[PDB]
Amino acid sequence: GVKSSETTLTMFLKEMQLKGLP
Repeated sequence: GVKSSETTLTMFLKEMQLKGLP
């Protein structure tokens, strides 16, 4: 995206992925 549609995306996925990796 263009940060305004990519940064927040990576931020939300970061949490979900961290809480759904094991």
